[PDB]
Amino acid sequence: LHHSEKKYAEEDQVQELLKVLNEISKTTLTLDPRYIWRSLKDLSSLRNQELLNAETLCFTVNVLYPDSSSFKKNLLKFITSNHKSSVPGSAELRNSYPASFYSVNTEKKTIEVTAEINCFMHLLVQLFLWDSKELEQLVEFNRKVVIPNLLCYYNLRSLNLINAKLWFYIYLSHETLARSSEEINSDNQNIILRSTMMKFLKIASLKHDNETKAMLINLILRDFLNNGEVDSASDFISKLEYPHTDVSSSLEARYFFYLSKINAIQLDYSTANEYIIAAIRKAPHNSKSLGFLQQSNKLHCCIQLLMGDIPELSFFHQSNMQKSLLPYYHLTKAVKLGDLKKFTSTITKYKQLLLKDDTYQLCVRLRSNVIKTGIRIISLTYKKISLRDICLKLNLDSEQTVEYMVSRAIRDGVIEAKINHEDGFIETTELLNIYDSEDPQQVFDERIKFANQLHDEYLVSMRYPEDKKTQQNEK
Amino acid sequence: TTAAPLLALLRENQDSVKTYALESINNVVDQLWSEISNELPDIEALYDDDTFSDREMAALIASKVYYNLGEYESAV
Amino acid sequence: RVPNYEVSEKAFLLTQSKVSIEQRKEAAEFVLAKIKEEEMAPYYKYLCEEYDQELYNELCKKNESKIKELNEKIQKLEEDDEGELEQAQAWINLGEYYAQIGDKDNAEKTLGKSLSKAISTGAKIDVMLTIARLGFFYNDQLYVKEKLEAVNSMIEKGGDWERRNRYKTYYGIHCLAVRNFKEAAKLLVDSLATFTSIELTSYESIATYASVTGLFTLERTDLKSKVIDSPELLSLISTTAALQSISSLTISLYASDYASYFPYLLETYANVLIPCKYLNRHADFFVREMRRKVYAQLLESYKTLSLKSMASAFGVSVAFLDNDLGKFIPNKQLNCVIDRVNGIVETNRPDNKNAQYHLLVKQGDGLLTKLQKYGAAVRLT
Amino acid sequence: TKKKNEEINKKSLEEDDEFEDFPIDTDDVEVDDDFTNELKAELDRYKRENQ
Amino acid sequence: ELMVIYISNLVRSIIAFDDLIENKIQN
Amino acid sequence: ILDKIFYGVLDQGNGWLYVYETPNQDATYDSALELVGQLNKVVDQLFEKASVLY
Amino acid sequence: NHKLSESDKKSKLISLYLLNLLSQNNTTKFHSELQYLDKHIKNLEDDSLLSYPIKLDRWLMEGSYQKAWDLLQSGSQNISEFDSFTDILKS
Repeated sequence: LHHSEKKYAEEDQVQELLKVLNEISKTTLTLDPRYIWRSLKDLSSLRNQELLNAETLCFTVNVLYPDSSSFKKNLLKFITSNHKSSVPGSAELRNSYPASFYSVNTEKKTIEVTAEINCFMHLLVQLFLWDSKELEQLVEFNRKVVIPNLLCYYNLRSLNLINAKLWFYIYLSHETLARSSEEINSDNQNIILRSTMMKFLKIASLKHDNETKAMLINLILRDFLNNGEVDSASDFISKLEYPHTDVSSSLEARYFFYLSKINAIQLDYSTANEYIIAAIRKAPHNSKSLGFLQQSNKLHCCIQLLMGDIPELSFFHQSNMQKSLLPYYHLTKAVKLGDLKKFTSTITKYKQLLLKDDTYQLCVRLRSNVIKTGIRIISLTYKKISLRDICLKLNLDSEQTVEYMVSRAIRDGVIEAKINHEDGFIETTELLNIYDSEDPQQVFDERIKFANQLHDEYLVSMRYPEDKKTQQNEK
Repeated sequence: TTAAPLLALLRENQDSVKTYALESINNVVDQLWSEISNELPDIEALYDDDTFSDREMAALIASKVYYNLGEYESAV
Repeated sequence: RVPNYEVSEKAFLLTQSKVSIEQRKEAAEFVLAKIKEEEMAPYYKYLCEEYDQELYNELCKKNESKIKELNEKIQKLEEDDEGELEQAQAWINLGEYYAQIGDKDNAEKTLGKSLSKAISTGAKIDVMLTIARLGFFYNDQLYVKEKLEAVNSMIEKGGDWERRNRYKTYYGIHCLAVRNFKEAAKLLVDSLATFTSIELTSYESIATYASVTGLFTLERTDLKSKVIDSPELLSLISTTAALQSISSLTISLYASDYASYFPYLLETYANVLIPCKYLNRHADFFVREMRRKVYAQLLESYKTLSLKSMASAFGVSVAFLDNDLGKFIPNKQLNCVIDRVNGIVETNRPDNKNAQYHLLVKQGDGLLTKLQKYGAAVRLT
Repeated sequence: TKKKNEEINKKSLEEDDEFEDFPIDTDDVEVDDDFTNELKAELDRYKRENQ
Repeated sequence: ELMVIYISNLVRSIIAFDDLIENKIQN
Repeated sequence: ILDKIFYGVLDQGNGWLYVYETPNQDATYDSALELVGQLNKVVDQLFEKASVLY
Repeated sequence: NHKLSESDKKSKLISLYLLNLLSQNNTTKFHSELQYLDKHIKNLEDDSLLSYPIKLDRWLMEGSYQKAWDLLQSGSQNISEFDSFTDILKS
């Protein structure tokens, strides 16, 4: 029962380990262990429940333990001290093979093999802690211990890839406990958390690890918005060291989401549009990605209303995520028709939903767009239209008030109109024949460059597998 | 905590306040640097002037920030 | 098979309260006898809410009579030697009864067995179609769709020309049933040319549908040839009321009567669009187009109009017309503005160079996004 | 199996899904102009007669 | 051209793997 | 005008008839729509082909 | 602000800082500063004297110059140290 289960689960762990162990120590095959590690987290999360969970303790004992016996003890203590011959020496399956850590030599300290093993062991504890949902004591105990250990290491390109993943867990775990309960102690430790990412990012730029650079930047941009600091976020993005060389599309998609938010509040809805479209493209469409797609659609719709444009009606409809976007359709109806009352009623009703994501705050500003949008439409239908007509239609308070709103608009040039005070009408200036002017050329010049950039992307990537095969023997 | 108190103190004209501020920033320069990147041209001006006597320290701060950002050339 | 549609169409008028109370109760007289006669309780249960237990004793009796009759008939004709064919015909006969009481569930079962057995190749095609007919009875669009594929699977293997004529009309009803009329107008007018009816909904229906769909899709010149100068539609004259209303609307548009045009729109809506179950959905959708069309032609012919000339021709007031016009203008099928101040309706109608430029660049953006999509994935892999 | 580490971690920061919170808490835009038309025609007609 | 070359690489991976296993079995 | 043998414009708001005998715009753009039309289907096909990698 | 961050003074002092930025005529910053505050004043103070810079912004964004002038003119009632901004805003 217990003995069988502990050991069998442990067997699989060592097979996975051997593969990653062998590959890092024979040249730098850097990319290949990384693909294994992705698959590893998934396989491990599913494992843990089946075949007991003190399978990890056996593993600790079995190999060399420099601090990890104490860590594993601490976890065991937390959920009640468990006993079944779980005293050290319980497991020992090294047996003098150099691939399973030569038993005499390692212990004497005539050879060291602990380095990379320790980083991996830690990876299993953070994963398992998070799995189980052991918070409070352990969360602080864990951060306290892992950060000085990496900073005592001088981490290879390979070892850089491993610790990019502990970093993820360090950030999330501090957040969940904070969200669970507010306390000043949570607040003191928050300052500690920012400072550690900033010190490490410089180290990781010098090793130029595409994995490591990517993970850290996504976390930091997120932290900053949560504390609302505009200023720090703009400086942090200026550098743009955020790679696109090899990193996953999931990593990028996060990166693009944050930029959209950031640019939107700074009043650039032009560039926010491009980012938010770009964030959807990179993201895979998966169920495991559903949370991201759901937040992405919502942000897209807010940007289109901030610009002054109505997004496609069909977006909200044809979605199978249509239920969440119930608040979005009511906002879209109110904006397009210029109904002053409707708009205010909508945001009262869906307020608490909207407050969750702090889209409430954007919607206070979307009050302005109700009016802006409606005037653009009235002007496109009716070229010369007395100021008197406009007010009657959309119940605007007076001729003096609407004149001024229109006046403001055409400074920023959205309406593309002009007021003729003396004659009492507002006259749209549009006339077409912009094909004759130089503007299509500017447009088309860019479109050529985009195709060329496609070709290059094709060419470079294409040759990288072929190298492998020519070098490999073939039948 | 934030750099906002720290910034505020540079501005105070009185000599002793500016000097104290330099020490304060220096502690947290390695810990936090992205927030005072904005305000680099001021730290630089203090280094230029030859009224300060912790003048050597003022340039040290500029240098430290610049290496963390990754503009290594500006640092050296 | 035949009555199942007859019932429901009557029942629809009873259901609606949009219909006049006089008409409602005409329908009530007619349907009530047939509920009892064809024993229609499973379907009737839905509608009764939705607008005797004897019907049921009858159901159950009928169920059992018809149910038992057919049962032991097959037990008889398993024995009597002809194992592929006579069991098949007897199994069909159970399904005939199921189809009679408007329970589609039980129909599918018995006709399933019929198919298993290997019989005349024509016969099978007839059965598949019968199942697709049941989709029109429930008027579930989703039911008709799935089934019509099985029919189309066997049609061309069968290479039946004869039941190939039926295919057209049924597929007419799917495309009619749906909003998309571009496929519907073509299909339904071809079936006026060739009609083959073996247990099929009247020929009258086909006339009504061609006329509507003709109007929506076709341009001016092709409307004349295919609808106005249809020989069948003219030869059948306007007999039935539904057919009559649409015919008056068609002539006026083409003869460029403007005064009676708007009253015929009101007429058509009262008497054509709303009685039909399939184009009840599309009543709103049809009208919006047709009001744009009278205008779209008129603006072609006129650089300027007054509001009073435009309004008055149709027989609507200036205030009403102006409002209707601002609804249609942002869809950009009219390409005109209304000068309030000068009181003229000026016509922009751009077919300039700049116009043709827009249409090709929107196609190019569609191709641009796809290239990025295939490439980026495949490069990572 | 390669993206899976990343997609699951990404999701965790949105927290839950929103999509299933929603039911617990709780002429694409145009309106059919036949109804409007009906009323209007009656109103025209009167004035027209007495013109 | 991007895809076709990839297709070729994909088959060849299998060709080379199979060499290694078969050399082991034979020996 | 609808038939189309003189295709011009009538002014209700005044009383002029303007005649335009201008036949038709660019073949160039038209045949360009056809080439783009083919290409949209073609890329999806290729992508179908390219799925042995997946 | 001490004891995690209440005091009646908190509402009054914020209102005067935000009004400064509208008088420097940087809306860009008005929004940037507002972002920071948002988490800490969601409904804690809600809008109090805080409403004075908030309405003003809203009306210039709409582009209601009329309505804006009206608020300032009526703003002479509440002059207490707020006139330090009121005068700038006229011009």
